[PDB]
Amino acid sequence: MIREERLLKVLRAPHVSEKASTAMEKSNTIVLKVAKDATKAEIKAAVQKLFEVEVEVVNTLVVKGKVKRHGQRIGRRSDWKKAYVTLKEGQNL
Amino acid sequence: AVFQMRNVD
Amino acid sequence: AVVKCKPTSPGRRHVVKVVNPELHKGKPFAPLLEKNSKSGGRNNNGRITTRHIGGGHKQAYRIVDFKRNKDGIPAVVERLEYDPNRSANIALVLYKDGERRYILAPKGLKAGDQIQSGVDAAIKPGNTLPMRNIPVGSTVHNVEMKPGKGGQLARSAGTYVQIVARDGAYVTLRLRSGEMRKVEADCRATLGEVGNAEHMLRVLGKAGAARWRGVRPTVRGTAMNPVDHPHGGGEGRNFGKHPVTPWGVQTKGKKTRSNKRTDKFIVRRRS
Amino acid sequence: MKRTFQPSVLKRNRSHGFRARMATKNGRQVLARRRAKGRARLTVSK
RNA sequence: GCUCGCCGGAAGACCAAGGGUUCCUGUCCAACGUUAAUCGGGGCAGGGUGAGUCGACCCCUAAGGCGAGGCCGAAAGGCGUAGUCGAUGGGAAACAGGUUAAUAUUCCUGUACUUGGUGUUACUGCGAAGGGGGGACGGAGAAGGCUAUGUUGGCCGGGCGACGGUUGUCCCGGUUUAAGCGUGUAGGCUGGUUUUCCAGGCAAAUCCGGAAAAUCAAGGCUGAGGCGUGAUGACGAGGCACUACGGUGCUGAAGCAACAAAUGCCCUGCUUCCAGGAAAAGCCUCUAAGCAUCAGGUAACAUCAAAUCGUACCCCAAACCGACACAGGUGGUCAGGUAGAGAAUACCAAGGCGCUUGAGAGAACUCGGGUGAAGGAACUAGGCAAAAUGGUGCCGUAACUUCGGGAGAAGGCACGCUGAUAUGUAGGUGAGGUCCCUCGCGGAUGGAGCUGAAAUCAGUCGAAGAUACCAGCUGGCUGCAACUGUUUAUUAAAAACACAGCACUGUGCAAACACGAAAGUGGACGUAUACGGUGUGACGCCUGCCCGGUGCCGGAAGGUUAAU
RNA sequence: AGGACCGAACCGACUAAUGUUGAAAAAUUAGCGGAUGACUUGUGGCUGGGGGUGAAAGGCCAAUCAAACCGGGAGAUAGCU
Repeated sequence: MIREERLLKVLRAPHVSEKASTAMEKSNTIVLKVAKDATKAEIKAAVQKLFEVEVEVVNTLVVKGKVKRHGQRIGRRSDWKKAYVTLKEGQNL
Repeated sequence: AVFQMRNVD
Repeated sequence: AVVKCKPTSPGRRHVVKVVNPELHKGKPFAPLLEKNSKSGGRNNNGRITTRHIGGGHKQAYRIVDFKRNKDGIPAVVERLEYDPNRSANIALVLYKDGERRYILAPKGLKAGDQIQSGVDAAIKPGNTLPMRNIPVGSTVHNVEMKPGKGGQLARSAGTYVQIVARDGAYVTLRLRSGEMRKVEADCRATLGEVGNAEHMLRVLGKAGAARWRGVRPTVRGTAMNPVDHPHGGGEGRNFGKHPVTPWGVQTKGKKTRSNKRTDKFIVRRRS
Repeated sequence: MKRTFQPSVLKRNRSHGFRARMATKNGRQVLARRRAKGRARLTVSK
């Protein structure tokens, strides 16, 4: 479990979006990108400690990187894992 | 399509 | 009691069913059932080692008590049952200990009969006892070729094997083929004969009748081609060539037998 | 008319996958030739 | 935006396969689009795929693959045991409403459910890789009982008609609600309980099985659907209200009955027939090696966990497969109204489209069609192609025959609408009332209401009433093949092939034969009433003669003769 | 009851027209045969080149089959153009 050092890398970067703001102002579910692996529990604990707020339930999904191309040469982007961390009544920032 | 057939004259 | 079919539509007119009313309709005694997947006539190599075999209805194998090892214990028939694998009907006898095993059915067999295997057993049909106890000339079937091996002989319906001689440790046997063959007296054998003598009467009656039997259509070699079969060509049927197997072995008038090791047991060739 | 090509990834990986190449020495020789030739794709998958 | 036109058993909708951001939005028009293009499945950028209970992963196994040792083979390698992998199979559990520009059984709202870990309490013999049970299965057929769904009536809301009528027996719309839980009906299957004994189920057994008794007659299992609950709600036509004119909040009436009814369910049933119809685990039980005040087992409550991966879009196509935005190909599932036997077909609902060049002119000729006076095959290799026949009920029907056929032979009549019989009949469905009940989802009695053909008589309209679509041309002689099928994918569907049957021949099982240098399999877990090969080709009448040549079998003296 | 009858789906491809640098490297249109079975089809395996398979056309084995395709011997040979 913790093993803080493993948990610290889970929260590489928040993923802001117009839908996520609606998710926060209504569903109170913060949205952010996570590690390519990890699990529903570590993502929860990462909010339980560093974000110092209680989690109601965690959700996960993986967005495939759209393929790009230039001339005969082609270039795929990179896959990344969006996460939906629902917050309780104790939500702050 | 080219076909085949024969030329038996 | 065969009943010829009425001529309602073609493929039905020539059919002759062989109904057997005394057979017990219903689901088979389940635990002794076991899988018998179709081979298709192919071997491990996947080559068709034997032609004209494939398709047909699925069949489930049933163990049969050839050895009849349970000597002394009285047995009683419960019910007759059909066997897809064999021309002979099978029967489910009940041993007094409650154990049940399938056995080939003698013509004299009926429900409730008290058949009993054993060296001391009385000479009545349906018993399976060693030939050393068997009187000369009695009808016999399910004869073991080896002591306790089972009983490969006379498994087919309507078959019977008379014992014309008993000189030495060996007892001579008269096969249904008419070929004579010595067999050791120690081997077990069933008295009487199997009752499915009507089995020859069936005539299928349609082109599709062989399809569920796993039989496949036969193509004559004269209709083929020289590259595929030695027979063929000639522009308009014809023939000319001496008849042969596709692999070239001479058909009609050539003994393929070559065992030598078992020649001692062969008192006489079949007639 | 039905085309000869009737794609199915499951048959594809089983018939022409890396594991099929490793199934026998003759298949390993294929990979050895593809490596000696130099190739972006030693096999095919995803 | 207002209309027209097409499909509507799809050209609608969904899943899988496969594709891999084509999905949504903003913006752009070089190239891509067989045209212009502000548009697009095109360029660029951003956004989008939310799972304990959908599926995969997972447990189990089929045909098979691989394969510790082993067997075999110049080497490579081949075969194969114990094993392991292998779904197109089986194996625990989420349904309705709402929301987004795109995702919803995933989020939210409401009500739930399964399997384990842990804790408390109660009772108690618990325990396999083993035994048994269960899982666990065919074709066809017959109905019956029901639901999805539809029609009508009632109820509620709305409407008095652009032109003669329309406050009435009028018109329009709605009348929708699941899983779960309780109840265990229409039915289907089986006689239950208890005692004793046993050569069986590799060990054991309280279980299965077998054998003796006793006792009692309903004991149990399975099971749709209905009725309650879930639901004081939710949804809801239509209004009140702000309004980026693209919508958002609030409020919100009735929400029943009767009939019809499936290809869906009871049904893995029942009946019946040979062609006799997978495999293992989960599951229910049995003990052994063992623990035996424990651990465990069962039950009520509480708590925790249910991970990983797929989730957007296309799905009979513009995106899959066809080099194309190609008249081709692509499995399953959902099955509205009227007419009709019907999933045929016509017109329509929901819904999706008018198929990515148009505007004209109204020549030949060509393609797709309509009609044609007189003749009716005179055309032509040939009735090729068109034309024609076409439905239901009934009358009636030859030669010939293997007595099933031929046969729907052929050839005719009747067919619309309306009234009466009967203001809707025969039937079907079935409420109230009455009575019987070991009293339930009962039975009898009773007949309202609803639904509803078919027939007779009379009257009536058209040239035509199976009026459209849909929908056999028929007879006679004869060749060939018995027939049903199969065949040259892409010029030959046949007299060719197959065929049941008949005959010959090989084969005694470690069979002949066949694959394979071998090993090992197939034949066959079959046993001469079986199997292989060859020929012939249903059935009826039959099937003559020739062994010189050729082939083969049988015979063993002699002639001849290899290696040695 | 049926390798039974008529007839959609489904399967098959007998006739004729159109098409013949087609919309399509074999289709469309109007008819046709089978349609409870020797049926059809989804999914996944098995038989590998003098071999496979074949209700037998020497057909089919990835649009090619009286001997597939790929690479190699190989710049084979060619008294021929």
